[PDB]
Amino acid sequence: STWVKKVIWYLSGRNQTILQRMPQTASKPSDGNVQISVEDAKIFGAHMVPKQTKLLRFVVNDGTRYQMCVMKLESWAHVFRDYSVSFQVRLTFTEANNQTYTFCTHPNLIV
Amino acid sequence: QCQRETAEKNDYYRVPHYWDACSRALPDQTRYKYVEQLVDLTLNYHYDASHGLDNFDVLKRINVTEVSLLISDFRRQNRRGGRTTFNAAGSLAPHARSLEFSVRLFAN
Amino acid sequence: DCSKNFTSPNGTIESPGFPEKYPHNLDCTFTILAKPKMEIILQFLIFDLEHDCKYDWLDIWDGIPHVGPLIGKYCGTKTPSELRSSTGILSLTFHTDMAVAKDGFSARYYLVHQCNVPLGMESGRIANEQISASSTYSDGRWTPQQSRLHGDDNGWTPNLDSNKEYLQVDLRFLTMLTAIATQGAISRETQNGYYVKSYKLEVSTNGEDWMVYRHGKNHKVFQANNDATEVVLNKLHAPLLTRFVRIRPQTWHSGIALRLELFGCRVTDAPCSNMLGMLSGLIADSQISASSTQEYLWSPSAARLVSSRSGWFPRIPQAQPGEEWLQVDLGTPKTVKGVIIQGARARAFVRKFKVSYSLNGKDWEYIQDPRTQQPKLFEGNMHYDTPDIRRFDPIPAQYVRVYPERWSPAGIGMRLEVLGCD
Amino acid sequence: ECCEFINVNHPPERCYDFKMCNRFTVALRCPDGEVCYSPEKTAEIRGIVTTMTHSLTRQVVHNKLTSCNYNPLYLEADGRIRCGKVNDKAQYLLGAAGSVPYRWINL
Ligand SMILES: *[C@@H]1O[C@H](CO)[C@@H](O)[C@H](O)[C@H]1NC(C)=O
Ligand SMILES: *[C@@H]1O[C@H](CO)[C@@H](O)[C@H](O)[C@H]1NC(C)=O
Ligand SMILES: [Ca+2]
Repeated sequence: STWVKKVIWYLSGRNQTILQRMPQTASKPSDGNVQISVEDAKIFGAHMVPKQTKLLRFVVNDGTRYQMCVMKLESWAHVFRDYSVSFQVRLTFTEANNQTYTFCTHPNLIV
Repeated sequence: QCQRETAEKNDYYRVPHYWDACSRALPDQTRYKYVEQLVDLTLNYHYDASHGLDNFDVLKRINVTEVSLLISDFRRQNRRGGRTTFNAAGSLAPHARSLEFSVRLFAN
Repeated sequence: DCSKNFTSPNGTIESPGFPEKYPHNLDCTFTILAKPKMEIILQFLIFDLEHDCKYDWLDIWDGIPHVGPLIGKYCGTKTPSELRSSTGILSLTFHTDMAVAKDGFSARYYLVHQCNVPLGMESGRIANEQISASSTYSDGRWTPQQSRLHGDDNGWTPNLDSNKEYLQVDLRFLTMLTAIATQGAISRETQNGYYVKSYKLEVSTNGEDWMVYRHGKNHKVFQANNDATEVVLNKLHAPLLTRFVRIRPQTWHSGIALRLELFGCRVTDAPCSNMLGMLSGLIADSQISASSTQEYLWSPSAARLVSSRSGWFPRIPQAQPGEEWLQVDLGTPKTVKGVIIQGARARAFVRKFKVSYSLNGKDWEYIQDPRTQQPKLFEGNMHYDTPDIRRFDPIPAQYVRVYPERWSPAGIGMRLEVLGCD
Repeated sequence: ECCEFINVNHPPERCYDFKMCNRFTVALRCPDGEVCYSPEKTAEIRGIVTTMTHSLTRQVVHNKLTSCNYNPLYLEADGRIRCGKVNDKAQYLLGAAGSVPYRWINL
């Protein structure tokens, strides 16, 4: 079966060591001299499309009123010729039709 | 720190973005604990999209509160890791606010 | 709803229900939109709103509301003085609270239609609401409102003769000044008196920040009346563009006395230049674009000349000379005649720049100077607030870009408006 | 005038706007229409309005003291609003939030 083989392909990369190590090294205070092995970088290069973008909507209730807002997620991956890997994200919030100041753009959170 | 006694001067005037400009910075452990969740979930979503999954169960779980707090914190001071491993920057504007960050891992 | 739109040669306006009390929780807005080259004159005839006010108010905008400059917020029982505009759009906004109302307002609107015509200090064209000062003396016999040049009455004096005390007048619309005329004042009741010997001019577009007139590197001190008997007038070597004007004395022979006159012009009274609407808001927010921005979340409203709190900056303040540009699409083919350029508030300004245009996309013509040697370069501002106007041969276009080439060491930063015609 | 009457014996439920008119009196937009109210305990206006503060949409709070550019605002016990400061006790603020209540919706 072709689709079976495509599922096998998809699940083969899932558990990759980079996809575990990244969120740790993104959270530690320093940990800059992280080593990653060349073969792991190679198999990372095999699995990521250089672009993705998504919109998702959500609703917030300000007491009696309701307000609808669009989150945009856009993300990129790359592999340098020196086998370095790079991943980046940009995440934005906006009113579902543009507005000057709204609960989604300015929650004024108490902290 | 904020220019507190220049912004706070009067009861009946505040420069816009005042509250987000001088609300207190997050405890640093909390900051890392939120960043770890966000990097994890967005990397999962990217791999799954790279293979054409819809992946809605993952996208459901990004907490808008926590990202908004990080946007504020990286606006007060955009932060950088330990050839520097990491970068994060906030941005804030009337119609929108945003977060941008990157993680890099090195062959050497 | 109540948000009636008007364009007709003569008419009337009022809050819903007149002379009856206006409803609660209104948020009405009204627009007067003039034909080209036609003045708007607006005169109020009743004003009584219950109360800088906090509950109910009338705003007036020199443009679309929340886009054009605010003319004023008006409230209580002082009838807003008659106002005249050439910018072509004048909008009113009426806010009411949930709970209290009074007789409201009614007004009437009309239309009609060198550079040394008096603005109208003597002729009441500056109403008593437009004049103010730092303080009065205790006696109330030298108040600001009497500063009419040929008023056979005492001049102004503040509580102390000193160099910080000031007189201020608000010319509600952008207006161009050519000369300042002065008289001293003997007291009519007691034949001793006061007169100014020298004084300084402070000018602003916005009133929150200022520029003090200079001629050469030194600040100017003007020379003034020898005694209170006769008029003196002093003429500016090139016209200033201003909204607020403030006179500060510097040396008084025996007390401070000011009677004053303001000579000038409208910018609309060059041959055919009208502002196409960066200031008034008629260039919508989608029509302004730039090569780069100081952050990803740019807001194009920063470009406007007097309605923007802070100006544009490129992504890097020290960009490559002539690499960055700012563009407007005028939305229709138009004659362009000139532009007005201003600094941005870092506090920085553009010093030399060039202009380029096309009737269509993917094309760029250069507005070369008449001589064959090189493309025309225009001298810009010398200060972050005071605008400067530059004029060139008739150029039909629809896309216009401005390219900086020299800037204040704090980087490129700018605000802009374009003078067009048909 | 803002009141000539009192229309109430206890604070009406689920109301949605307020304005104080005398110093001694406060009146409310409520589902049934407006009510004018007074507590004899002259401090209680603050408690009453605080107990109603959940309803007030961000624009209604911005119409008051509107120079405060949508930033949170505070109640003195005598009823006058001022701009709140970032240090102020979180109870006595309107327009602040403890969290953004949110629900993803499918596309
Ligand atoms: C979002 O985060 C806040 C604090 O960070 C927490 O109290 C809340 O339960 C979280 N909600 C979700 C859905 O994760
Ligand atoms: C409009 O009003 C002006 C006011 O001076 C008057 O001169 C003019 O005749 C009026 N025109 C009409 C058509 O009423
Ligand atoms: Ca009212």
